[PDB]
Order: sequence, then structure tokens, then C-alpha cells
Amino acid sequence: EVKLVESGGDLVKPGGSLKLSCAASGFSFSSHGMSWVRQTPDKRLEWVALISRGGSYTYYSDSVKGRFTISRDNAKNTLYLQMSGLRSEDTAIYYCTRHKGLRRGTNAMDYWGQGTSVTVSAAKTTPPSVYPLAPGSAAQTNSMVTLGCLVKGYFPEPVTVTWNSGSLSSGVHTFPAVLQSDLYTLSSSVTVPSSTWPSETVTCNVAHPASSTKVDKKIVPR
Amino acid sequence: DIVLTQSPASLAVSLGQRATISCRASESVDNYGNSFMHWYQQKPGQPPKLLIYRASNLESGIPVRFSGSGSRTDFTLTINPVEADDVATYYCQQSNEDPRTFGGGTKLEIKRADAAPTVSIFPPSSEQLTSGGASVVCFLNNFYPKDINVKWKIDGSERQNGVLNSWTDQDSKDSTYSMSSTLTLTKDEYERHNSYTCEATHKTSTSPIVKSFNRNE
Repeated sequence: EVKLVESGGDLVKPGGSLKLSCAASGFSFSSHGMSWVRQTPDKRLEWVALISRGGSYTYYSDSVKGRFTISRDNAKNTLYLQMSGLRSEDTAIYYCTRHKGLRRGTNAMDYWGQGTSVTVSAAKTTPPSVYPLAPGSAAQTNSMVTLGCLVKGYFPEPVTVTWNSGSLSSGVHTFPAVLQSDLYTLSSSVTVPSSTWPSETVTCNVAHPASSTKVDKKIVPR
Repeated sequence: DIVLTQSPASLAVSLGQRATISCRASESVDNYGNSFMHWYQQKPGQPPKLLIYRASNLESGIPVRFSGSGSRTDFTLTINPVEADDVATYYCQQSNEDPRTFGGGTKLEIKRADAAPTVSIFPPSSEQLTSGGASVVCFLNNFYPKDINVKWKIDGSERQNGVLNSWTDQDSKDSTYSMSSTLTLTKDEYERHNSYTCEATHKTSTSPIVKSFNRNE
């Protein structure tokens, strides 16, 4: 299988620097053009930089020219993006993309990594507080039951939430983060049948890379 | 630098029906008979997926209900028949002239039957109470249509301060929406009152849906 795994994304201060990486595997790295593309928080997609199969030819968008540098090591199946002189504009999700290898002109990007997040801010990293949400003691059991998890007071984005380490995938809503007084908050709900809980165990898993946090909160009745 | 304008900005279609969306280029994207216009699908929390390359051509792995036509400066993506799993933002891109550039995207939403929300209310966790905070959380799950209003009340009295709201994108299985609403206060203030209530008002019902939590039990 084709894979592109980006990494290197972090909270950086303005005027700072960062190096992103994309490890490729499952296809001939050097038979394909590669690009970086970013997605800003308003969700525009902006192509950033491209590099030819050989690494001889590069081209950059106007907003990053003279500050960013794209490069490839064909021996290591790795694509790089060196960012310097970072501004707030540069806050985004950065995706590594592979171009199709068709003849007779320029190509589409047929495969994309999951993306790596980059936040440019003078603000400080804060780990989240994670709180279980169990139903109130007077509530009525009617077949389904909803539990949840509140993730409060962190910076920057993102956090990742899962339920029973991935074993619980359906009946899950994880709500986008909302910023207040320069700290993010989100929540996630999960709905299961009343028999399964509290008999079996329901746990939310919360990870916050930028503060190296990982919490597993078991949802217990009151 | 070529500019791509997409129409419409959003579109709503029923399951099983046809959807078409346009892309206009500021100058031609043609060369060698080929057109260098590509279409991508981005579902929330996922990277863009290539659907159609070079205007006409279907990428391998993609259902035949997707198709593209056009030439020069005018291109369309057709989805027929539309399915639940096609909720997404769609973008056109040109690769004829560097820099490569993207349209501003088109949001595809599904029409379906009205559905009332399931509402759940959650008291503060005791671990939160120990740190001096108190959040009360209300989920309003799996409703249609998207528009909805939520009101908090403490011992009868409405509160607007310390309320944070967030909405999911449309679901790709049942095509519904969801919302959470959080109310944050001090432990101190939380302990002075008894009755905490979220009141949802939604097209589905003439009466508000009330869920409530009482500190007396």
C-alpha cells in the first residue's frame, strides 16, 4: 500500500522555524513529483511548493518564496519542508501529496498524507483537562445511553479523541474545538445500548501531542 | 495566476437525485487537447481525495456515479445518483500554469426528513469540582434540519455568560446534525443553585425540549 506519513508539526513562535517531513512507502518515490499543500483554518486549500522527481527543479507559491524550502532525499523516501520566518498566516494543516506519473503534461495529486498541524503563536502550550460525563443519578434508562467526555483548556489544536481505543466507532460525535479566552475546548459523546454499560467498560482516550499528554478517562456511574 | 470560481457555494440535494457543480477559470487551462482541471473531495477530518483528473477521467477506486465535463474555462462535476456518503466539500484545481490553484470549494448537503434531537444533560464531574470549575454539558444529537436554539436556565433564570456551543458537520450515515452546549461557572456559584436546565427549540416541535439536572436529586 501507498503511504505518506507527515510529521514535524508543532506550536512555533512568530519568526521561528520548523522542519516538516513526509516518509513515503509502497511506491517508487523517485518516479513522482511531490507537493506540499496547506489548509488554513477557514478551510481554503493553498498549494505551497512543488519538487520534481529528480529534486533538480522546485517552485514555490508567492506567500512562501524566500522563506520556505522544499527538498527531497530519494535514498530515504523522504520529502522535507523547511520553514523559516514564520507568521500567523502560516498556521495550517500541511499535507504532503504525490503527483500522478502520467505523460503529456502536468498532473493531479493522487495521494495525500493525513496532514500535520502547525500553529504559529506567541501563546504557551497548555495541556487539556479531561472530565468524564456520566448521566445524572435521577435519569431514565430507555434502551440507549449517552456518555461523554469534556476536554477543556488546552492549546494549541489538535487533540484526538477515541473511545475504547477505537473499539467504539459508531454512535460517536466529536465536536469541533471552540476557542475562548485563548484556550480551546471540545467534547465528545458516545451512545451505546443500556445493557453494555456500566457492565462493560467505556473509556475516552485523549491525546494532545504538543504537550505530550495522553489521558484515558474511564466513565463511571455516580 | 489563474483564479477559479466555483458555483454554487453550497448545494442541497435529496438522496438518489442529481447534483452538478461548476468551476469557472479566469483563463484557459487547455493544452495538447487535454484540459488540466481536477476535482477533489474532502470529508471532514480527512485529506482531500482525487475524484476526477484532466476534466473527464475517473480516478481508479471511485464510484461511477462521479463524472466530469468541460473544456477551456468552464467545467462541471456531476454526481448521479447522490448518496449519504457524499457529504463533503468539493474543490476544483488547475495544474496548467504554476502556481497550482484551487477553487474556494462547494459544500454538498443532503435533504432528508425532519428529525427531532435526542437531548442529554450532564452534571459536573467531581474531579472538575475539586479544581474550582463546574461545567454542565448538553448534547443535542441527530437532528434535521440544522437550525436549532439552546437556552440555559438556572433556577428558572436564563444565563448567557459562560456558554460555549459547537456543531458537527452533517453525518455521512444518517445525514443528521449534532450539537453540544457547555455552561461553565465557579464551584462556588454552582453550589448556590439547585436546578440546571437546557432548553432546545427546533422546527420539529412547537414545544421546546427540556432536559434538567437537580442538585437535590
